[PDB]
Amino acid sequence: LAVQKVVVHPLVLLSVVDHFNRIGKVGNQKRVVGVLLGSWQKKVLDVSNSFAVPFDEDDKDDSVWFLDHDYLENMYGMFKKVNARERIVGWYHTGPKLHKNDIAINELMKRYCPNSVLVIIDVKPKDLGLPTEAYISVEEVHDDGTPTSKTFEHVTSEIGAEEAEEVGVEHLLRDIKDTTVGTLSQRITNQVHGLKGLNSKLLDIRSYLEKVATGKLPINHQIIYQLQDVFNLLPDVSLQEFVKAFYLKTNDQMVVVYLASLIRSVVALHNLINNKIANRDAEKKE
Amino acid sequence: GRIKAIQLEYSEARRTMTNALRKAPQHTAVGFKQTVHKLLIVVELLLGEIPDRLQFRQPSLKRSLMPYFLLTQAVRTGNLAKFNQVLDQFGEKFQADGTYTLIIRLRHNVIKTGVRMISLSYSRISLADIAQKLQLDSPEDAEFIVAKAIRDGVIEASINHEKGYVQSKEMIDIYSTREPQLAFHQRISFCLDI
Amino acid sequence: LLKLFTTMELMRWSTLVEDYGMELRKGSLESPATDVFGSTEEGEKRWKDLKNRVVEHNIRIMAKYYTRITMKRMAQLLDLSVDESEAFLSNLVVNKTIFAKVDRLAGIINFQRPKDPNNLLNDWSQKLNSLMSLVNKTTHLIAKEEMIHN
Amino acid sequence: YLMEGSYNKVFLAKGNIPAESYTFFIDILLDTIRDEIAGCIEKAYEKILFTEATRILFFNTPKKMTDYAKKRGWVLGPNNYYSFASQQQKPEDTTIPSTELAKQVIEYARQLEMIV
Amino acid sequence: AEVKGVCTEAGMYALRERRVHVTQEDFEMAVAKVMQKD
Amino acid sequence: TRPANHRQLTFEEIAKSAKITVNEVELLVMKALSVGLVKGSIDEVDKRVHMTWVQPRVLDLQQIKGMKDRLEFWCTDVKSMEMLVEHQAHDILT
Amino acid sequence: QAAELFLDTVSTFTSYELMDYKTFVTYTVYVSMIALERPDLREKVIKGAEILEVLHSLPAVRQYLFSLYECRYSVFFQSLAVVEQEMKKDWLFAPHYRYYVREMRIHAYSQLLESYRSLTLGYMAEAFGVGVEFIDQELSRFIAAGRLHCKIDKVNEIVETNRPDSKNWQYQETIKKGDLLLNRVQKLSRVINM
Amino acid sequence: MQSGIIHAAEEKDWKTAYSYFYEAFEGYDSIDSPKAITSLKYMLLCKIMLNTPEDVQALVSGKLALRYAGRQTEALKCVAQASKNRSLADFEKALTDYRAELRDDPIISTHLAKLYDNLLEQNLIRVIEPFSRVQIEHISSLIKLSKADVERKLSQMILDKKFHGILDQGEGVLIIFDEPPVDKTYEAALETIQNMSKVVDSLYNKAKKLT
Amino acid sequence: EQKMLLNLHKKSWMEGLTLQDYSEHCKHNESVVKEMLELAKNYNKAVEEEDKMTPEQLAIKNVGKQDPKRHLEEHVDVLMTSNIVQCLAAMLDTVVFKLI
Repeated sequence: LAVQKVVVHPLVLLSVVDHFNRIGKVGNQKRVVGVLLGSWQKKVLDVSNSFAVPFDEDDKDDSVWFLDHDYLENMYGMFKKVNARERIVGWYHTGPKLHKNDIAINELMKRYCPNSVLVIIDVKPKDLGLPTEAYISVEEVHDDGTPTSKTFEHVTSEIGAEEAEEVGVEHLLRDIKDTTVGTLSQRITNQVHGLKGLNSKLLDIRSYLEKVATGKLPINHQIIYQLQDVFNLLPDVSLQEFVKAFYLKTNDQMVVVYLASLIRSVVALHNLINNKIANRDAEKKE
Repeated sequence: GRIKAIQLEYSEARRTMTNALRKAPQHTAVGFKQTVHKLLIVVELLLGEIPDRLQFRQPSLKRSLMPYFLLTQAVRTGNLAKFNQVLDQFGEKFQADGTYTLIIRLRHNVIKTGVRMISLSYSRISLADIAQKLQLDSPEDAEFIVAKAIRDGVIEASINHEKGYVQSKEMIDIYSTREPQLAFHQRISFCLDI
Repeated sequence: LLKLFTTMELMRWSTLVEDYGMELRKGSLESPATDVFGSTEEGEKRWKDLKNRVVEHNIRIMAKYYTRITMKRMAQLLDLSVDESEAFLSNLVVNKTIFAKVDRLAGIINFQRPKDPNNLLNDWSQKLNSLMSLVNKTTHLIAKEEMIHN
Repeated sequence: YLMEGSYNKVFLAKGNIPAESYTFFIDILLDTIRDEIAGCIEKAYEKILFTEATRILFFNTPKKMTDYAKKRGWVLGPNNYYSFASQQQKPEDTTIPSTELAKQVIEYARQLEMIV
Repeated sequence: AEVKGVCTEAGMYALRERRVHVTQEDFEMAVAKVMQKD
Repeated sequence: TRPANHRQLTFEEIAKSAKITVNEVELLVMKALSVGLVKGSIDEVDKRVHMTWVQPRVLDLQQIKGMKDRLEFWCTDVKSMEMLVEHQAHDILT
Repeated sequence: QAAELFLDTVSTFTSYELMDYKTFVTYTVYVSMIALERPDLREKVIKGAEILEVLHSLPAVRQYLFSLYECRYSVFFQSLAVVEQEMKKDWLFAPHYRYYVREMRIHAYSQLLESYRSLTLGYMAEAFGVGVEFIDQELSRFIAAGRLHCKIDKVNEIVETNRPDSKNWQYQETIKKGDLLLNRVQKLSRVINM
Repeated sequence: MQSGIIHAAEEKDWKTAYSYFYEAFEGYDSIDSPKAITSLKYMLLCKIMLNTPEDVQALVSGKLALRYAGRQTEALKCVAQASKNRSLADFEKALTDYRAELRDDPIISTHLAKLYDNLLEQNLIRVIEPFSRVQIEHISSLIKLSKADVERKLSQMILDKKFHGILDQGEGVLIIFDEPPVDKTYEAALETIQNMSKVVDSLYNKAKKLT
Repeated sequence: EQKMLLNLHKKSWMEGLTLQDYSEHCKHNESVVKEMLELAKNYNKAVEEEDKMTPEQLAIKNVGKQDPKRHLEEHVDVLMTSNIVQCLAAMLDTVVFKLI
């Protein structure tokens, strides 16, 4: 598509959290909507700044909703004056999930940026996933004969920071971020998080299939098509060829680990030699 | 280690005797070194492994380990006649050394190694030829001897009673198994321990 | 005819002659034939090269789909004799055009290369990477269904 | 003889016992050998003939095979051949011990990081 | 110096023939070049 | 119909189920492979066809229920190792 | 290492205080046949102009060298016996005269079996001018030692060659040579503590 | 020119022999000598004996060699084509069409026996390349030589490690093997163990002397 | 806000289970082990040199010259995490992604 990846900077996250807090203070809000500002680099978006815009929606009817687009233009001229390289690249809303009227709001957002990217920034601190979920409006041409509709296609999101933005973040995370853990421990924690993330994704599919079985939602026939590919891609680890290759590759890495451990032990012995020489020399003169 | 050796716990005996040599004095206690070396050689032969050739080269151990050096040579060839010749020659020395009982148990090990090379060298070997190579009494006795070796995992082979030969199994690619990982694991974990 | 050399399927040389041979060599009064496969010496050489391209296209098709085929089956499918088809395959193998190992005693052609352990695990790894992306993509597809039907 | 596998000499040891008191313990030991040597046959022999095992099992009466066969559960074949096809239960290299492997490699990371 | 230069030129002739060891011909060709030519 | 472990169709099964000559089985697989209906390969020497992928099809509620049951075992396996790595590497886990 | 160093100085030899040039070339040929592969032997020794000139005056050494290269195994074995006695009386080669001749016999057996899928015991015996039993004992000893990649079918007297991968041979040395390293590390830590 | 001839006669490296013929060609070419074509012949012969027949066509196409384009250049260009195609039949056809220009030249004639042997290896390798297990009689038919000659050469090729395979005398089949390359990681690991063992020896002297 | 900023550089769950390319992993295994071959050879020289060398040059002589011991540790540390993570990830993916 037109966007390969969306990079959301920590300033946007803090601005979105603050935006939800200040308006949420005066009145209980389902969500707050703002405008995302950033630059374009190849096909990866670089969302770096955002400002709040007035917004309200009636819960009963998705059709009734107001976005102060005159405020949107007025505030853009502010940010363009300070930073001309930050242009409107989409919008954001803090609702935990997508809303039915989001495709309607995007059309209002689309006239300022034709390839508008909606990034859902969850204020609630989710334990596993990233708070940002980037979407883009595309034309889903169905093969069932149903007329083409406007749907949000998910775009991979990543939280990256500018050099100066990273400097402030580490200042704010100085006490709680524990950098003493080694690289090897960090990767294993990533693997544990990968297992947790995969498990959560699989429960979401299982929950969807459970509701489909009991009739809560009908058969999509695109998820089921996708699901057959998922289970078909499940490799058979019991094949003799794969097992022999796995054993052959595992033993190849083990000897390198063995060589590295062998070098480590004697280097450790060299350090112990120097320590005892230093200790013996120090006590001899004293 | 001597206790474990008598109780047929050779694997744990070898670890302690090897450890005993390490913690022995580096320049003195020669007599202790000779006693442990003599017992470690038998335990190593009893376990089916091989004694280190270097220990027979030392000036102090050369005279003492010579009867055991000839014993190791006899066990290595897997020949009963060569093993027995050492017994009728160094029997009194082993008795005066307190190791005669463990040498007697080496007769089963001499059979074990000799069968192992027969399977390792011959794809299909007649039972009569096995008896000749192991200097057994008759091919029918070698029939049970090889049969127990197959069930014990000593050699992977099969016996054709009607034809009268033993067919050794095709050697499997050992690197495509978990054995290299297991050998490395006991070596990797020891390096990390140091 | 051009579509036939585009389709990823076997084409029989005999079928080509009885379906397009007249329209290419002699042609028709309504649509005159080009000098490409004329009756001259140059045209005859180009006709033979057309047969070479047909059997080369067939071996190319025969290498993508088959893992093991018989020399007897290849010769039948190439509209060639056993020796000619083996000679034609051998030339392609030498020129590194198509990988093929011929077990002439068993009459077996082996189109699959010796599988490296790295290749086996990389294919396994690529399956997991596509599987994980499909799982993520399925979840987003599930999310849209929840929004519309809630 | 028992440890080396000379099962034929174990039976011959009955005749040459040092004293008449020795007879009892021979009988108990001989029952163990009979089950043991049959265990050798299943893993060593892929196929043996019915009376070919008579001198192997040291059975006098051929009927004494029949009751022992069903106790051992030996499948008698049409050609008087005992088929011992049981090596298919290999060490099961078909399965990679991922859990055991993952436990070991994790322990290496512990010895590299948990030290501090 | 001329004798020393003859040896150095002798090694050059081995390099010109991509040889590792200097042969007697190389010394003779070096003598002709250093003395007669120069 | 067949599971992923037993997707090695012989030439006879394809010939019998499609009412075609065994010699015509080979051309049939080409059309399926070329068009994209199935993914796989043909082993002419062994007269077996190694299908690895099929076009996804419309599935009934019962088939979806069986699919969900497969996720139950899949989720259990992922959770089991998640606890295994967490328990074994608890000291070094960040 | 001896073959590599000798071959670099086969055209620059001036160390006459150690040996005569003919003796140097004789040793250079000897170490080359045991340490060089067949392609390296042809380029350096067989086609070496410096060695070939000297070999004109040493017919026995040239006969010994060319018999193995030209696959005259009966000739080579006769020359190998001659080299044995020369090596036994040499103060440099005396400790290794048993090792070299054993290794040379392994080279000849492997070279004959390298190009053939299977050879009968009689053909091997005829080629080397020895009996069938001698080939049987020699091949069985070397196969059991892991030096020959073949197995003997004594029932039919056929020797079937194998092709074990270099990975297995590389794995065993890492286990072997790595173990030697570990004992030094293990023993060095023992000296450190006390 | 004479320096190259003796250098080629003593079967030394042909790169130096080519260089001497190269300078001999330029000197003869500059003065417009009838002998420049003769030096042109041996310049191409050296390239063929260097197992680089592709350079022969480039040399003849050069501006200096365009003037000498004739039967002598044709004789070696076609022989280089035989080596380039690894065809022994072309070599005999080349040796017949240009027998006067090839078999009668004393310098070329003495090296034809070695060229025949060199091309036999290349043609044999080309013949058995598309095979994994092939009858010797089929190799003999394709190579147009005797079965015994093919079998003897193949065994000698196996011994020389020119190709990986074994000879089955019982069935007359050559089994070509797709060997894997040696694992340099294990090779580097083995030398690292050897090199790092010397470190322990160095640490041993440091341990005992200072304690 | 502090938890929100913790999502910076938080790697996706796909990356944790993603296995590195085995061709490049083996080449990296190959190259680094070859690097220790030279470093070990230089490491031996460093041990003898420092024995006969004055305590004023324990560090001055180390300026401008590479330390084989320091680079050997870095290569060992890099290789140990590269192979252990690849092995563990391969083992986890064996049961997590299983056909049965």
